[PDB]
Amino acid sequence: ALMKNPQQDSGLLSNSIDFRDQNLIFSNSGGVCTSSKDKIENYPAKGYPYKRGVKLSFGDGTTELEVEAGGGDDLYGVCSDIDEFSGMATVIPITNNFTGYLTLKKVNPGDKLNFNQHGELEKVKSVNAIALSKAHKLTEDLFIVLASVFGNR
Amino acid sequence: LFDENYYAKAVANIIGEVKDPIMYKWFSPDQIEDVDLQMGYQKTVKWDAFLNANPTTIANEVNTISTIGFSSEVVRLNYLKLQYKFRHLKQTSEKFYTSDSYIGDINNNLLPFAQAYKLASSEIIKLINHFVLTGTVSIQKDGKNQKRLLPNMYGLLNMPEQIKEEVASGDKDKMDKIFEKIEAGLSKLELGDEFSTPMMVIVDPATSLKLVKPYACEKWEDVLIQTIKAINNREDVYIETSNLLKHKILIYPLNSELIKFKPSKYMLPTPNEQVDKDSTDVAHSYIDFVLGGLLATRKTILQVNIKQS
Amino acid sequence: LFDENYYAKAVANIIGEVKDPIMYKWFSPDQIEDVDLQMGYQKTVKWDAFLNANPTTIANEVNTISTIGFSSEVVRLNYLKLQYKFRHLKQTSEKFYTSDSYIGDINNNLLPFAQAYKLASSEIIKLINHFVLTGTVSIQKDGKNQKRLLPNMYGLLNMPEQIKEEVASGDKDKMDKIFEKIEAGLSKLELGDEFSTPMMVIVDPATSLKLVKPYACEKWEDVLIQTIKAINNREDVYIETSNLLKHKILIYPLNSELIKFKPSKYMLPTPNEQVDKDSTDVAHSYIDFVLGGLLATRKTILQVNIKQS
Amino acid sequence: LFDENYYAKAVANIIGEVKDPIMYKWFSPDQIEDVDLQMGYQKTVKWDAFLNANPTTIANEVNTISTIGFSSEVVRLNYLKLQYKFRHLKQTSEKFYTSDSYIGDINNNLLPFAQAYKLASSEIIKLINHFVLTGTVSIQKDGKNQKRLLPNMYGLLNMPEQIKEEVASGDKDKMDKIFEKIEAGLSKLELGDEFSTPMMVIVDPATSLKLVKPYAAASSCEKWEDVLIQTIKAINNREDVYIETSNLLKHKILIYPLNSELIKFKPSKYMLPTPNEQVDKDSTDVAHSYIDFVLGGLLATRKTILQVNIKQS
Amino acid sequence: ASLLDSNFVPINFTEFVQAISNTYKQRRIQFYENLKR
Amino acid sequence: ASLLDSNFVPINFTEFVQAISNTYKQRRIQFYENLKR
Amino acid sequence: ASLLDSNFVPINFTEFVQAISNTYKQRRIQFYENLKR
Repeated sequence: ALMKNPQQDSGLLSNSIDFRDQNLIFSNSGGVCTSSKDKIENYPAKGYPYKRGVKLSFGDGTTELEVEAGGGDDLYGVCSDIDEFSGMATVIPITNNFTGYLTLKKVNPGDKLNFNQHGELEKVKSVNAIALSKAHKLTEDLFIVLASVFGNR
Repeated sequence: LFDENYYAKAVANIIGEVKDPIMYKWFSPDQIEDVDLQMGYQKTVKWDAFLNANPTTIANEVNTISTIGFSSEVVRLNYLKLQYKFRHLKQTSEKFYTSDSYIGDINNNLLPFAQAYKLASSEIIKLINHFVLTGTVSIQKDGKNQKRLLPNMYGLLNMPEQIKEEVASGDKDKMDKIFEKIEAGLSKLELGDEFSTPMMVIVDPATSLKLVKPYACEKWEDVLIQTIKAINNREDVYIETSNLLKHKILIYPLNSELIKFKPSKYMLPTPNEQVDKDSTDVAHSYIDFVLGGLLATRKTILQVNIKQS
Repeated sequence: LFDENYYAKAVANIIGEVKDPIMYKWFSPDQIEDVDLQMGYQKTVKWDAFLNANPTTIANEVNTISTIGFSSEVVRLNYLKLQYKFRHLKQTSEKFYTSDSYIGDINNNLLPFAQAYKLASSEIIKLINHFVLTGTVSIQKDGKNQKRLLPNMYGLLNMPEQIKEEVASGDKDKMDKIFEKIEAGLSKLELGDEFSTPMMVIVDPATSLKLVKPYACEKWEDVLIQTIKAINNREDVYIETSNLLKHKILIYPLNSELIKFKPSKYMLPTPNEQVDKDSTDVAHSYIDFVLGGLLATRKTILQVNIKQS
Repeated sequence: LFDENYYAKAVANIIGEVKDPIMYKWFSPDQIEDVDLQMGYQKTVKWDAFLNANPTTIANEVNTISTIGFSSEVVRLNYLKLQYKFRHLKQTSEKFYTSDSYIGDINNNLLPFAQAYKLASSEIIKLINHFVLTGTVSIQKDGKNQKRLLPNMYGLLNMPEQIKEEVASGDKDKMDKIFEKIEAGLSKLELGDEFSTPMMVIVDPATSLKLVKPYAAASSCEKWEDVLIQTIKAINNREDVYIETSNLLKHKILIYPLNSELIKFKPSKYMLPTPNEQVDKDSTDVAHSYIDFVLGGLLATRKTILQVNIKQS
Repeated sequence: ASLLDSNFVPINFTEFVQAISNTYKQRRIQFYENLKR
Repeated sequence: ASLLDSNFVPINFTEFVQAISNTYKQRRIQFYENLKR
Repeated sequence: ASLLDSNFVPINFTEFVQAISNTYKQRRIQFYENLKR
């Protein structure tokens, strides 16, 4: 559902016996092609911002700041992983380029993309994002796309 | 223990006469692996890896390399503990029943412990074979009055998420229509990268009688073997007949990467320590066995049912 | 080294659990010869001899004798080095994730180094097999988004200067037309004086299905085997099915004088010395492998393509 | 290792100079027990028994006997791993920063590894003591900008389902009103069958100063401290009562029993600061090190802690 | 601990049960070693 | 296996960490032995 | 020098890599010895 790797047991093993197109899953975290010099941060998670553009969020000040899904002019980075036990979201800052699969708003390679209010990717204005493939449907409402994010236009 | 426990001594001395289960012929040696459990569930985790992008050429300096991800899947298997009781002569009373070359009351159908245990174990083993083949527990020829079992406890015949084909009642005696359904199911099978494996076919006596007929100088059996060899990379196709089935055809690979049997190591009959004794010459003993443990991948078993009405 | 490098020790202890590549089944033992080159090119020189004239009869005195000449041919083979990166748990952190019957976070898909390395090596070996068969490198089922390769880096399917036959989309289901194209290609093959050799045929699953159909009580597979036996001095003819192929038929000899595989001895996956470490429990490792090395003579491979559209 | 890792050798040679945490004074020796875990949860099972009926008299021949049943409850505790980073001087570069009176770069605030580790460990231990007492993590005196923690991670002051008393703002100086609230809370305490146990009281410095005034006209030979001790002895079967002062508290009074059957502290065995193996290095003389510590593990039975809050505003 | 081992003498019923399980396992292995198809 | 014992010689960082934990536990026990309320 | 031998004690990473290559070659030879088409 709305989880990267839900804990669900079945009666049979799933039929995944091949080496092609086995990476088009929601649990595939991180980037497809990653550098050892990338800067990685963690923040408390408000909502479920997995695989979405995030923004800084502040409360009354009693508790420390957190991150929530959202883009536009508030874009602070991209959420690439979530630890559910601790509620911690892994964020790559917008000042660091990223290549991987991101949530797509319900597109062909080369198109320019930007983050909407919900942190999803949409076709084009102020963010350097290029689609590297077509849209993949994981669920009736869930679409992902391979995109390269390289800063602010 | 053997000095004190005569019944344990007798079980140890007569355990060898029991015949091997016939379910061992439906599996390869690598497919069967024991587990340590009597009742409950046990979660199995299957780990997989995948490629996220094309590999990276190592030329000059580069820091950004393509990655390999990992995935997991959890499957739960239920096990059930079952028991039977049988009457036998007490150890101290066998002398008063040792007749000429046979021991026991013919009139009262009383037997020594060793013979009674052997016969009961054989019957229980046949019941276990029926469960493994069908997934149901019944002692009737109709197959009714079935004992209710736990979920996640299936046999080869009722495994869910497999390729089910049904032959209509009007075509019950048309081998061409039956073979048409067989071809459709064989096409819908998904072996993936493990297709190069021996294949097993299990049929019922009427189906075998139909298979030995000429193909409308080649036989339907030869045609079926050729069709299966067309998908299993020209490897062995074994055909077996079971009287436990009725108008059913089962086709599945003998590959441990697709179908795995993980029985409890207490699955086969085992004596219970408790013995019921009184002032008479008749005692009672108990036999324990464990059911469950069949694991399969999705869309790897072809189950063809020929409806008779 | 094993006292300091736990990762090297674990690789040594788990290297034996990686299955052999299936590409070994497409070659004879004498056809494969390792070379020592990670990246770059290597030049192979093949020497030949020829008779300039009829031999000279030795009788009485003579000084003018017929001569034998020599020839040389140089072939260049390109090799490419490729790498992958994968994440895993750290050795000092494994004890905090050692659960019952398994080690690693199911929630975060984090595995110990040995298991992660084994799985990644298996996937990389599958990719290497796909390259050796098709000559391309891709991770998609469509076979698109291919990684650009160097010149003089070919597979069995895209080797140039070979016999290519094409079946039109209107005859895509006519086994007679497909066989006519196969006979034409077999006639155009040029084995020279090395014709007496075993032959290998590789087909896709759809063609495998079509081969078992009756010949129009003889099968198309039998007819094809007889046809190839007509040209290979009635040596052995092997038939293999690969899901890596789509509507393709490959026929080639198993003679080392015509086709030879000279892979780098580092072609199969090898761990890299560099391990990325930080203050957390997650570490990264790298796997290296080398592609290239197929050498063939002209007009000794038959490649039949059945157009679908 | 010590012939290869100078940082490990230095930590081993300087670990003894770090003072013990003050939280050890808030618990009895039997109440603290270590567990082997860094991050995750752990369940504890408590087993009880009960009588189903009156006992059976054994006379002549009897087959029917009264039975004894059993029951259980499960409690889950959460633990969290936390880490800090600090800069220091590389070991091989210390000779160029040595001085006649010290070692280190005063103008750039750079210390050798041993001294930097000692200071950082002391600060982290202070933070751990604050968490254990109050159940919150913050570096501000206001108590805002709190780190968000996991559920089932409580301190003595915020443990749920305890007795809470609130003294009004207008009576902040009236020790009689304070004692009225304390007596009400002590009446509402429920120690069950473990009441015969020593008791522990923790007060803020202002309340500690108020407790030495003569008991009120003022009474000679007796103080408010003696009155409080007698009142607590009225409920703990005349057992020992201990009083402690902590500047971490602020207008708070905390009373709880020192019995492991009621309150138990099961910290991780890695709770106190521990060096990490990773050391960042580069071409300069500045290196970075990391310190790890684990928080969590306070278990208490319900309605056994009295928390009195004297309101100022 | 197997009943096929003549020298084996169990101490208690638990060891007897383990011996029976090992005997069944060894018989299965022997059956697959003697099986021809 | 404690840092209090100078005879102890760790072989690796895991043993060193275990020694640190044991030293902390031993110091706590020593504190409670020397405590006088 | 192959990883199969328990007597083999690699001195450095290069020797370890050479041992891996030798092990792969030996497994290939063994596969062809046990192959029966």
